[PDB]
Amino acid sequence: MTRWVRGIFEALRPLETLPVEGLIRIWAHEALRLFQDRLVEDEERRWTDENIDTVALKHFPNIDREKAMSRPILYSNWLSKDYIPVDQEELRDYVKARLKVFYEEELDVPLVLFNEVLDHVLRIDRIFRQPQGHLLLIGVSGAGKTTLSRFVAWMNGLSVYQIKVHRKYTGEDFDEDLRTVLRRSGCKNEKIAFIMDESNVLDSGFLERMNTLLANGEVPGLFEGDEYATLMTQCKEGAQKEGLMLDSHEELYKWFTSQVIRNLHVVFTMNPSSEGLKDRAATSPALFNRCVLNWFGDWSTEALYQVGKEFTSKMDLEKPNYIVPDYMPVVYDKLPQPPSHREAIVNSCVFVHQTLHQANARLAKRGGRTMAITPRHYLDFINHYANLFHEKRSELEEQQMHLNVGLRKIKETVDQVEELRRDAKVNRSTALLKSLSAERERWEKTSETFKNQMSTIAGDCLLSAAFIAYAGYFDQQMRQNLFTTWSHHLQQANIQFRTDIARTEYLSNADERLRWQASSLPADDLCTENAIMLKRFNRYPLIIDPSGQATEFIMNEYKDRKITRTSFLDDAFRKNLESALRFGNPLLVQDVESYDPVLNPVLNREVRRTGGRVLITLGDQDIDLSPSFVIFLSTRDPTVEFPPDLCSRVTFVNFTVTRSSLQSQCLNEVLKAERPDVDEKRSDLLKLQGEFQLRLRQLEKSLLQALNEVKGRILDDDTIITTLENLKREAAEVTRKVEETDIVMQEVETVSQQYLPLSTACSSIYFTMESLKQIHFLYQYSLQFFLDIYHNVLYENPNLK
Amino acid sequence: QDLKGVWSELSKVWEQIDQMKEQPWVSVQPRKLRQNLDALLNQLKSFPARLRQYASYEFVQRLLKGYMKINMLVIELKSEALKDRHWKQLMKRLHVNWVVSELTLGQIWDVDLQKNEAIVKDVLLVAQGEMALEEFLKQIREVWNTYELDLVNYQNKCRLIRGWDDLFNKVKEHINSVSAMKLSPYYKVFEEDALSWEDKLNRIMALFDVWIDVQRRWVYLEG
Ligand SMILES: Nc1ncnc2c1ncn2[C@@H]1O[C@H](COP(=O)(O)OP(=O)(O)O)[C@@H](O)[C@H]1O
Repeated sequence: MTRWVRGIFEALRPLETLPVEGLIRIWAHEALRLFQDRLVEDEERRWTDENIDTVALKHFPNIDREKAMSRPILYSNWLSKDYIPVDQEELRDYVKARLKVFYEEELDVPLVLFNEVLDHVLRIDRIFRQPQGHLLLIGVSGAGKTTLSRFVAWMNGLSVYQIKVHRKYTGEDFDEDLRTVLRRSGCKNEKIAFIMDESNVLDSGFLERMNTLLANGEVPGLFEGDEYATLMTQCKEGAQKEGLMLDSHEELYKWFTSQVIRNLHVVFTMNPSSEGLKDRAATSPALFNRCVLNWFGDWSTEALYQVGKEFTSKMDLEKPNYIVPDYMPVVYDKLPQPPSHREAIVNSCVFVHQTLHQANARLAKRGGRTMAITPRHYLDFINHYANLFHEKRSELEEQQMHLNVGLRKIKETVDQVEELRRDAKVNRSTALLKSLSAERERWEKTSETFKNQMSTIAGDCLLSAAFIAYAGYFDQQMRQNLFTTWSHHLQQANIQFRTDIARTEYLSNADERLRWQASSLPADDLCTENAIMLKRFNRYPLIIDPSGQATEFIMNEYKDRKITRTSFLDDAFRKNLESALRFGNPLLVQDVESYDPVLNPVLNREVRRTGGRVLITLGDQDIDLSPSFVIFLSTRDPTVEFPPDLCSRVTFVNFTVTRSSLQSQCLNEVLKAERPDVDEKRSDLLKLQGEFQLRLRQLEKSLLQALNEVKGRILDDDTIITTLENLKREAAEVTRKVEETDIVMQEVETVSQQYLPLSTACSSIYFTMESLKQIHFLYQYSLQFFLDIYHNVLYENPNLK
Repeated sequence: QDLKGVWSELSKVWEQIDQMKEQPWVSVQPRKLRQNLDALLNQLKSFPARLRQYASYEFVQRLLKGYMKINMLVIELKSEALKDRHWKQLMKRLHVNWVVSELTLGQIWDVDLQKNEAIVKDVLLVAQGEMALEEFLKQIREVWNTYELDLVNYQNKCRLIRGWDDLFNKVKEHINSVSAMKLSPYYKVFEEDALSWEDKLNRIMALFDVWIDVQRRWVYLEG
């Protein structure tokens, strides 16, 4: 309340004539900025918001409450001066201009200006423009804590300075860092933004010195001995610069203290955690008394919608034939009515984010293990969406161009064969002409199919990106549930996507799968999907596996690129890192549960491109970076819980076998070893989604290449039509497969349903054997053991003969 | 007439283009170049639509648009990692004959950077790798030309040496790094320097491994 009075007085000082409405407005603004700032959930936020007006109206009647309080309450001195209240849109335009200037200055990554981000920027700016204006941020990782703090510090001229933590980060290094920052702040009168994360705050040794620095205004005893004398010598120079000649050591020392208090703002960024925050309060009271609290957690639906809208400007997604569905599935209440395709797709993306929130909450309620979901995952998902959309559209356009070139070549060859007919040979020429015309009709049909795929591409890409980016940590059953929910939502919005889309086929091709199978990769569907995830990633993947097949597979895959092994526990970890980041080779890393926060710059992908050299800052040492560097983090323990900061910087690849994954594996093995015809029909059904199409395209490309060598010699026997008869029979086969796909899926479903109980029994038996360890330490069994029994049952069984 | 006026405006724009293309590439500032390009954009957009519909104006506008979209190509090229071996190599690939001392932005702007983006990016990545290796060599040179033994008195009878662990870790790190230098095919540059550093580091390793044993045995027997 004394800070309330201080803020009101500061607001009132430049102004000389105010109606009661302005005074009540300033009072309400300070109430918003002091009380509701530290609130966490939404219910108490609305409670405080309504009780402010309740109190204001009850204690101040006869005043127009419309002007006295406006719902978008905002105060700043950026527009004009004297802390005049400003409207949302004018300050939005100003911050857009200043953030553009920032873009040209640093941090080229774009930012999206919703209401929450602008409110946080205003709050941080208000806190900075205050003596001893220390600040603490509590909000989910990736909500925009460090980014906004840096932006506001730069806009104020406050030079940012953050400490990089690593292993064996002794207290002496932190003391030296404080000595440096104090010298830069107080002695040279350079304002410093001192931004600390939670990784280096975990140790309580630094927290006591930080406590004293926050409370007293400066820690006693950080400078002692010769360094104390150097501080005195430089403080004499500082006092000389200010024309405040002082000689006695204590006098200039307290002047240095005043300079530090006036020219040092500390910003803390803590990941919200009730027990962690309670521990922080236990070890230090200054983080809640001398430090003002700002809370902002998950982005609101409006923020997510606007971020998606701005990040989805570049790709086309204009579909003029799109019709607004009746009962549009809407998670954003301000969605335009009627919406076009782009609004629908961005709303669908927001729905995907929200439904993964819901799925994680439901799984937590069930009692399972949950990984935190952050807006960084949303940004990675939108990046995956853009990348996959661009790649698939480019591939389809190239294929269409190739088809057009082939059609023109065929036209030229028909004209040439007509000219050669102008002059039993004539019968063969007529047969060739008829065959070429039939092939032309096949070309037109393939063009129609290409247009259909161009229609489908948007929804197919959305689902593919949503699966590859968000999911991965959950089991096969949960992944299928999420994919089905997303498909159902897209069906509600009439977004064109293939109903029988297969994730494995759409996001790869034949040769990549063959290469993976060449290495130690089982043909399990979960393994294929997670290999898909391993191939495409923006954040460096985190691999969990109780079996260890992952390490061998990824070692074999990158063996040609001199990949090497390193764990966290060894003392060679840092040097192996530096080697990997400087010489440009992949570095598989194991035992991630003992995570080293030194990887934070690596995972963040925050590089500095200055002076003809890219630099990545590992600890206190600047290291050059090589573009051909991919890092993979691995662990054997599957039930370990990760801090959400790491959870928001890596994508999860899960290899733990579950009651649904093992059931599917056993069922597939039963189909393969018991009904080979059903298995091969299922494989043909799976390969129909492009692989047959790709083989047909390659074969017709070979036909075009052979036809390029014509020179009149194409009429050697006047029947080169044997190759095109091969193409025609292949096309007839694939057309028959497409036509009868319904009976094929029906019979596959029936056979799979018939064979399901054996797979369920296999899963139950294996999990009982795994759980036999609790009865006695002796009863230990592996998955390979159960597979050995499984093979001894399926094959080399005398009874089945 | 209108054609004469648009021809005069085109001549003025071409003269400005020539004028700032006369700036040598050594003295060209990428940020100021981008600002000048944006200023020309504003000047061209100030022309009336009747003058803007002319084919020559559209050609110059799209040429400048190519210039801005390759401005980031120029920024990457305007580094210090290019050295001159990479520049000579890209001379050889692009089959263009220029003078390093007389190099200006005009000739490189005549060469289609957009058509040769793959080659330019490959050369840039090669330059970054070679600069990284040379920077590590500079770092190891500065840390081994400044490293000092942590001498300390011992019973006022001698001045022994401590800090064996940190020195051993440093030497092991450097020798592992120099052994890893043999891969990463960018190693085909600066070979004799790497071999000399590896040899001297192995000499340091052997000498100090013998030295620590001598020291411990001597102090034990002295006691
Ligand atoms: N309004 C926004 N628009 C676009 N991207 C944003 C926005 N806010 C944050 N981001 C992105 O999210 C990330 C936020 O990181 P941040 O939360 O500052 O890290 P930390 O959690 O360690 O403080 C940044 O990398 C930034 O690129």
